[PDB]
Amino acid sequence: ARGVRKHLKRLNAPKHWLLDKMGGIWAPRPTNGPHGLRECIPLILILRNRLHYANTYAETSMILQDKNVLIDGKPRTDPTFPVGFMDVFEIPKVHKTFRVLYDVKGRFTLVPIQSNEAGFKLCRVQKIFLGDKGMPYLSTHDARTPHPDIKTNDTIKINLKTGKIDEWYKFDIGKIVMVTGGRNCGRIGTIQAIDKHMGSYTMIRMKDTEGTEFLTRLCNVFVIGNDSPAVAIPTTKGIRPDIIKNRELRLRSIAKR
Amino acid sequence: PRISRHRNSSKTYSTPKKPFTKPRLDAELKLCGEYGLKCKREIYRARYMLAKIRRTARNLLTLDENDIKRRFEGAALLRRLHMLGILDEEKDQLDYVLGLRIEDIFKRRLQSVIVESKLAKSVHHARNMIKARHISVGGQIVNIPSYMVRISNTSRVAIADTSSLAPNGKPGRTKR
Amino acid sequence: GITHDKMYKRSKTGAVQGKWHKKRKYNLGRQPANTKLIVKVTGQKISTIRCRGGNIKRRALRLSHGSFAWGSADISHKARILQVVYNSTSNELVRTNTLVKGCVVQIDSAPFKSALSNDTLDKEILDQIRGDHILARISSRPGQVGTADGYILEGPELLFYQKKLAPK
Amino acid sequence: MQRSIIVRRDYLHFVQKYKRYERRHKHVAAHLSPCFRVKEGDIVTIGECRPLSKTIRFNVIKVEPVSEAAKKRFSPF
Amino acid sequence: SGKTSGLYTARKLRTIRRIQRWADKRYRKAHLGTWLKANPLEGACMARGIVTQKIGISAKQPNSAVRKAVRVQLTKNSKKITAFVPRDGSLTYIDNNDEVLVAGFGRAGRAVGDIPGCRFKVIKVAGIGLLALFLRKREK
Amino acid sequence: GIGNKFRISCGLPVGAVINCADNSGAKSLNMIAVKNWKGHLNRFPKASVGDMVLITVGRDGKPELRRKVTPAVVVRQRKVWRRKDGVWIYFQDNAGVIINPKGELKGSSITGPVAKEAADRWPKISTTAECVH
RNA sequence: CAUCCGGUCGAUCCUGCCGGAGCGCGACGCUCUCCCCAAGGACGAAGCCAUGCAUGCCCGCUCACCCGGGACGCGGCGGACGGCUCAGGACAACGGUUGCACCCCCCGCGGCGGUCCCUGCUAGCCGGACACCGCUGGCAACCCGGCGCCAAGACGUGCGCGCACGGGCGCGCGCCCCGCGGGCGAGCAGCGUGACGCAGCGACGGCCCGCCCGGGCUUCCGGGGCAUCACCCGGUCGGCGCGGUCGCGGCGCGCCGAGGGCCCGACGCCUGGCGGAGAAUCAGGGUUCGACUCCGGAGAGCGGGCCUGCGAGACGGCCCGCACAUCCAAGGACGGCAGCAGGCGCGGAACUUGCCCAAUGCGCGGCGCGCGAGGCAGCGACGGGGAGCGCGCGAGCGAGGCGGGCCCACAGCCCCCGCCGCGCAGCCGAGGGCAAGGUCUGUGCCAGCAGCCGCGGUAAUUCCAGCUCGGCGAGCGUCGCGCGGCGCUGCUGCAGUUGAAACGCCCGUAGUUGGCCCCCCGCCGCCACGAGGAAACGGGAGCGCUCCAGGCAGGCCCGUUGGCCC
Repeated sequence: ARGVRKHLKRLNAPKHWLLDKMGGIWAPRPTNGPHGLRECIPLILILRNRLHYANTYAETSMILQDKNVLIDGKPRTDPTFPVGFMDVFEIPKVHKTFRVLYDVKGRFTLVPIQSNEAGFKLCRVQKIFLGDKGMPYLSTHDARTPHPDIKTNDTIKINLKTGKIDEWYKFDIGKIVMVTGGRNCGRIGTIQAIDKHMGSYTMIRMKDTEGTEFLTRLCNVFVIGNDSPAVAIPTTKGIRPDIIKNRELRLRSIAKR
Repeated sequence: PRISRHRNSSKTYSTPKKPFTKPRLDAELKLCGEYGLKCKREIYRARYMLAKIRRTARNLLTLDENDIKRRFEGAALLRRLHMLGILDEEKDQLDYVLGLRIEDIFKRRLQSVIVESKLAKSVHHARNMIKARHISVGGQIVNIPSYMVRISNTSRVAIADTSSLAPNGKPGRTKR
Repeated sequence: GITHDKMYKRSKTGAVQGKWHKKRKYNLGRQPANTKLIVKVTGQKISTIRCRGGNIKRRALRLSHGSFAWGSADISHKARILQVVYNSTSNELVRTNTLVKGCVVQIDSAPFKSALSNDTLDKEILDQIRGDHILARISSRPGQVGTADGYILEGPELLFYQKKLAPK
Repeated sequence: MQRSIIVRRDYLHFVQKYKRYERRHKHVAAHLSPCFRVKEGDIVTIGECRPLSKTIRFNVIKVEPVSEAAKKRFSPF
Repeated sequence: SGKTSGLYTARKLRTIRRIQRWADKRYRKAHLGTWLKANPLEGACMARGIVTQKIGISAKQPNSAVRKAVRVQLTKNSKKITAFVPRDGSLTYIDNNDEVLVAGFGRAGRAVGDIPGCRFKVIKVAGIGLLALFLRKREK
Repeated sequence: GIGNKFRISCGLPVGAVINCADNSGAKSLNMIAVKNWKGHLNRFPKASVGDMVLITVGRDGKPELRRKVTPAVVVRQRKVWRRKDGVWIYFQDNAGVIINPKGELKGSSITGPVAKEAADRWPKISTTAECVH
């Protein structure tokens, strides 16, 4: 069909961005880069709509036209540059630091973190490639590209300062793990089991802290600390609040309103 | 293209399958006379919503008591009716919802709540007064006679702060 | 307008297929560049053709010479390249002297004559090395890669092939 | 065909307007190695392959014979 | 009759319905496509036309009257329609070969009432609806 | 026609069916007669290149043109003719182009080579013809 | 979300269909007091088009200019995205599900980064070679000529480390098989070893790698009618050797065989055939429709054929064949509104040659413009929703008008203010079905009415009028169609003695259906439970748009929400 599309309609946009159906024919489109289109959120919305800092979409481009915002410790200014999972985003004018995390419903959330938390970044290890003239290399969930005793699915704690391997979270049963994709995004649990089937789509079984054994695909699994979260968890601890527990919260919110 | 197409609309008024039934027709004239309704379309909107709410209770009936969906929907459906003041506050059961009649929807009318407050002492005068916006629901002047006041706002509904009774300025014949 | 699109082919049931589209650029095909053996060299013009994604391919159309390897002794050297002997698909292509992988060719023995001094290095290549021409087949796609390297025929392919062309 | 067999794939299709299943048959072309000796009425375990020919995208990975001809019986294996 | 009811008889049930669904005259008229090709008003609510002649039709007995009608040639299919001009004395409003819009009598291609052979009836003449002319809401 | 013509050997007599150069949708034109022909007794009317001929479109031709005597112009002839410059010229096939009584051509395009004599006589033929030989 | 009534007779009970009764969505007639919301030349013409507009943005060089204000050309990026419309296309498209160990992919993001030379070097870093612009000129126009001169982060050349290096090579694991990796479910990689090529990029380091965003294909299942279509196909079906392509493949070619399909409907034909997300109607099951919003396809009068590019077999590129045109000085030139307005043809049927990029995006580069994308207004009874035409004894507006406030790219409209204050209805009927005159006029089987049964033949409950009354309501009538009705299509759930209908009879192949019986597993089917795969949409939580149809808002806040299901 001719060439690559460079537009994303509002109805086409993923549900997680939560862009209002009316008021806009089309949502912004991410750029090819560290994260994927449905695996990332736009930087313009994070400031313009989520934080409400920019009154118009254009006046979000103005804010980063002059350097003022950083992703993963790098200026990374482009307005629609993809900002995805475990990203160290910091507004130095606001003097605030936010990991981009997944909410229990599944939408992305900016959660404030300590400078020590800003010091390290979490990214999953994709399959090791053997290219670049035989030098072993492995890619991340953020596409960044080694230590020999490492496998795929494990999470490396890249510093973003050293830009090198630090604490490697090996993929084994019982590590406290996050779910990146599927219906139960944001939920945190130790991996009870794995059934490979020696074909494809290895099954994933996850015992949560409360004893509910949630499940997902093995690709969509993120390690979050070999032992302990080793990150600033948003205050939900992936407890999976139920629809009625969500109605309680909403009704008390209205009471406070 | 044109998000005007994306905006939606719904049929809130249902005509009778049998159009001419003399007993039903006369009863509708009684309702129209007693509750000061403008046309039988007015009644149809109320009849439609009585039906759907009762149907929702019947859908909940085929669910087990305390089913996650049954409890969530059951709480909400009961809550809205007593929140508007339509259903008995204490009962809060599906069986009590099944007995609701359009008279309850008619009682929720702002123009209805005025004849009980003795402000216009006539549904037809209440309708007239609401048109001139001489009745205000708690700091909100209302030109529409079907405000559907929620139970708490019955205390709030009163003559408007704008010139009328205890006048801000000169109202009506005093003005003219 | 050459295409490899399957739309123009009939189905397994021998049924005509409705043409839902005009020929598309991605399914395009290009003229077979028939690499031609120069024969006596007393010219190697190799074309370069733009591909999909701005890639490049080298099209040999006339060439002589090219790298060859004696697998049995594992010695590899450039060779002059003599006439094509056998095409396995056509008897006309051999006489035309078009070059395509799988076409068996004669080669000069002068670069590889250095092994005549050595002894017991097989017997078949020993007699070809003594002779002016060595039996060898092409191992490179002359048209797509733009080079026509080959392996000197050794053992069974040489046995069957010699019987196929040389005796009368 | 030489170095090729036709695999009949029996299968059921459910109709919802009438809650009954209609029997269907799909023939599939499979390239067979000489290591497989194949007779009609036998049951073969095919596998996916890059298209070998116009109608062949499947290769045989195992062949299971049956005594004589075991009738047919529409077996969705 | 067993109405073929087996777990594997689902092609037979489907086949029987598609073949025997054509027996119904109404389904046949609707989905054969014969009406669409043969309809003077082919998939149209109404059509423009010239009045071939103004000729009354004698009504079917018991009723006895000359119901004034106009033969009409359609612009779209050049087919001749017999259209009954309605109400009282409305034929006078029409002149021979005037523009006329004609709509079906309301029986979906069937004749309505005593008029013999009247699949359609006149709605508008030279841009003016015949009732509008009849009530004098809009004059000729 | 423009100017004074020069006598050239008249290849086509009456009855000569000639192929149609124009795309008007006629394939073969049957020559009924020659415009401007006072003839002697027994002499079939004869026409050369650049001569207007009343023709009738044949059965193969589109029906609208068929059944009407129509004017045409001979544009090519098999018979060799001598130009006053001593060039003896001939064409592979005899051909005609259907033209109104005024000079305008019924067909938008003229197919194949066209003779100079026709091109000089008819300005429209000269502009339409790709090659004048 | 489970409902009927009127019509065969002297009456009766049936079958049987006719007609009503409700809804949707288009025409059509008559009328509409506002406010809000809103479809809009798809409907056998993907017919044809006048006019204006729909893709530019920057300087990389600036010698003109003239203070970096900076044109003009070259240079880079984009013009393939976006808008439009369903013509084609019936194992196709399209959808879920797969595979690329058979692959291509600019920007961007995260990394690697030895580039042989004989040499020839200027590598303190080089050439020649042109636009622009002068200077003379053609042409009716279009469009360009020659001269002379000068530029570029343009282009051409060019040192540069033998784990130099793009490519393509020849050779490098194995012992019945099955279990460690840089690996994988799997001999895949990446190299060592011996040659060849001298690819890039290098005159401001990118060679290259991955991720990714799309493609290119591919697996499996779904995927219209017709038997007054029963036999089909012949690169068709396999294998083999080449080419060709980004790549697999009869994808093209030779060669070699004899296949591949089919009553489980092939092939052939037809289609006023885009497909799904969805829509309409509705107890349940069904039925019906998929122009248009979202997605995927396919096309830009019709066929072909192409270069540029990272990507187009591009038509707001080019080239040609075929139509049908326009300019014209007659020599020549130059097309494409299935973009947006607007014209015309046609049809029953469908809007302004309207205004702006400020949002909503996108293009171009850190410093702002381009966009008939989109927004905004105009028309606008497609339709949806909210109020009016009274009420009071004399109470009182909003519909309006006029200035504000405010809104808005600016207007406006709404709303809020002060003043001034003009309430303002129709369209079908009354014999029944089916609601509402055992009133007076005319007329006299005429005129007419009447979906249906019926009325009218000089005392019409049926017409033409008056009068009354009814039903709906700023809407009401009329026609076409879908659905329900209609269990009158019957899976649920129809009938065949006599209302329509058991083949005259029998064998019979496919097809379909097959007594019981073994508990204990293996494959079936089957059933439950997961996992993963866009929303809008339907439902639904929460929420006072003054009420509502709405919208995902809102509020002194779950980490405020926008769950959750489909």
